[PDB]
Amino acid sequence: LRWDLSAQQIEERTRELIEQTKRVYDQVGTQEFEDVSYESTLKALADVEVTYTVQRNILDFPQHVSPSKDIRTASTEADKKLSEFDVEMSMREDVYQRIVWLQEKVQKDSLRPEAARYLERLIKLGRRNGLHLPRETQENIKRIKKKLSLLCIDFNKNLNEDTTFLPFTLQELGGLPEDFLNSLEKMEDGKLKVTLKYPHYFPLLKKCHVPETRRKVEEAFNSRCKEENSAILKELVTLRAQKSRLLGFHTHADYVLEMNMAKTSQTVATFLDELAQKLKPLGEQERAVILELKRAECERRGLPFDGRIRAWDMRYYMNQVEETRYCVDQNLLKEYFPVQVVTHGLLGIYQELLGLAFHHEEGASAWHEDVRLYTARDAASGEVVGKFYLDLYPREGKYGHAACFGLQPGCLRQDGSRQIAIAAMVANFTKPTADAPSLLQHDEVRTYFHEFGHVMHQLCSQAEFAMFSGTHVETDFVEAPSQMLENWVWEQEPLLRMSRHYRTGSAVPRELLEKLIESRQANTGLFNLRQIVLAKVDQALHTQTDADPAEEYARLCQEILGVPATPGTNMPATFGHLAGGYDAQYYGYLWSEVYSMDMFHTRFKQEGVLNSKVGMDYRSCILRPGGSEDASAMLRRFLGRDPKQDAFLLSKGL
Ligand SMILES: [Zn+2]
Repeated sequence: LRWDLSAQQIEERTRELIEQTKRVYDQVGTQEFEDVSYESTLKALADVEVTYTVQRNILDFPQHVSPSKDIRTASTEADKKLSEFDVEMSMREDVYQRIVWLQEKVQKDSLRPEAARYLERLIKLGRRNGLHLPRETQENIKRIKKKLSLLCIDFNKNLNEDTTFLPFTLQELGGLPEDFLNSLEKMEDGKLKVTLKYPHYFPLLKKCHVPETRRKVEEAFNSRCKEENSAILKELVTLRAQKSRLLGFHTHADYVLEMNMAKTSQTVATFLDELAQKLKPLGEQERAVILELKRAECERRGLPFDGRIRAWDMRYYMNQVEETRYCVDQNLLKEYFPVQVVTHGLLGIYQELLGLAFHHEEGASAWHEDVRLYTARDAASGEVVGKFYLDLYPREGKYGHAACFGLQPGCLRQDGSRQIAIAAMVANFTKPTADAPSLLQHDEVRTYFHEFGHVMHQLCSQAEFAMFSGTHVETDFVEAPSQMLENWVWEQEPLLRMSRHYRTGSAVPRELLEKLIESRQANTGLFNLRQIVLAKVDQALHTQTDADPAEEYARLCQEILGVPATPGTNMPATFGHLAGGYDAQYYGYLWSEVYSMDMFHTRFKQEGVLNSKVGMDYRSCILRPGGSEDASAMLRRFLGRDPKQDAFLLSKGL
C-alpha cells in the first residue's frame, strides 16, 4: 500500500477516485433493460467496490496516524468528500432501476450463494433508502432526514461545547490526588475550577469523599443542556417515528433492527427484560454491600447517613468495593506485564489458536518509524493469509484510542484472483524507554487482546465480495468475537503466556492471578443493570410515542438499578448515543457480550481454551464467512444450537 502520499496527492487522488468510480455508476445507471446482465450490472458494481474501497481506505487512514498535520487535515477532508460521495451513489435511482431489473431477469437459484446475497443486499439497501417508494414519500423522507441530521449535530455540539464548571475549595475536593488538585484553574476566590468534562467528572465521583461535592457535580453533569436537548430529543423521537413509517415500519426501532441479529424490537425487549430479571438478585446483594459501606463511612467521617444509595454515591462506593473487597494492586500487577512481553505472548496465543505464523517484515514502508508490519502465513503451508500493522505508541496527532482499521479488504479481484486483507491495529501504550519500562494495566492487556481479535477477523475472513469482507457483519454481532476473546485475559494459562516480571523474570504468583481473576465480577451486577436501564431508555424512545425521556429513565433507575435518578436532572438529554448513529441499537453492547460468553464457555471452555481444534473451528465457522453469512447461522453452526443467556448468567454466579 501507499504511505508516502502528500497532502496534495491526497487531494488529487480523491478527485480522481470519485471521477473514475462515478464513471462506473453512470455506465450502470444508463443501461437499457436489454443490456442488463450479471456481468454488466452486478459484477460491475461488485468490482468497482473493490477498487474503490482500497483507494478510499488509503485516503482516509492518514487522518488517524500521520505525524504530519497537513496530511491529516487533507485526509479528513478527503473522508468528508468520499463519505458524501458514498451517500450520493447509494441514492441513485437510475442505478437502482438496473439492479431491480437484474433481479427480475435473474433466474431463481441460478446464482452462487454469496452473489445472491450481494444482489439481495443491494436491493434491500435501496428499499431502506426508500428508492422504491412514491415521489411524495421519498420527498418527505428526504425532508425528515435533513432535519434529523441537523438535530443530531446540535444535540452533540451543545454537549461538546458546554463549558459549565463548579468552584470547590481544597477541603471540598478531599480525596482527589494532589497532582489532580493543582491541575485545576485556581480562581482569585481561592476555589478550584472543576469542569463537567470526563477527565474531571469521573475521578471526582470515584475518589472525592465529600458527599456534597459529589452530589453537586452529579446534578450538574446530568443536567447539561437540559432544556435545549430535551426539546431536540422530543423532535428526534417524533421525526424518526414518522420516517420509519414512511419506510414501512411500525417503529423506528423495528426499522433499525431489521439489519441486526436481534431483528425486531420485541426480540430486544424480551432480551433486556429476561436479563434484568435474572440479574435482580445480584443487584440486591451488591446494593446491600454498598449501603453498608456508606453507613460505615458516614459513621467514620461523622457525616449524616440518609440510609439510601444516591446517584452520586454509586461510582464512589463501587470503587470502594473494588479496592477493599477485591483488592488486587494494579501497581504490583503491571510489573508483570511489560508491553514487549504482552505483545509476544499475545501474538503467540493467536498464532496457536488460528494455525497461523506471524512474520515481521523488517524495514517495511510505514507511516511512522515505530510501526511494524507483519505477514500472517498458514502455519503448515506458509501461504500468505493477510498482513497487519501494529502502531502501539502515543504521539502527537495520532488516534487516542485502541482500534482496528481495515485498509485492504480480503475479497476477489476483477479477474477472480484473491486479494489478501491488510489491516492496522492502533493502540496507545506508553513506549518503553531507557530506565522506564512500559508496564501495562490489566485493562490495557484486555483492550490489546480484544482489538487484535478484530485484526484476525479482518485477515481470516474469506468473503468474495468486498461488501461482506472482514468485520462487515451485523452491528450487534461485530463485537461478539472480540468479547469472546477477552475471556483469555481472565484465564491463568493465557495470562502466564503474556506475563513476566520486567526485571526479575519471575512469573505472576498464583495468589495474585486468583485475585485478579476474581476481581472480574466486582460490581458486575449494578454495572450491567445500569447498562440495561440505558438500553431500555433507548428502546422506549424509539418504540413509544408519548414516552417522556426523563420520566422513563427515572422509572427504570428505580425499578431496575435500585438507585434513583436525581430530581431535576435529565440524563437522556446528555445521552450522546441517542444522536450518534447508535439510536435504537444501544442494547447491542449487552447482546454481543452475553452471546460471546456462550461462544466461549460452550466451545473453548469445554474442549480446551488453547485447543487448536476448537480454534480452527472458530476460524472456520465465525471468522471465515465475514458478512457472507448471517450471525445467527454462524453461531448455530459453531454452537450446534441457537445461543442462550445461560453461559453469561453462570459466569456471574447466577
Ligand atoms: Zn471491538
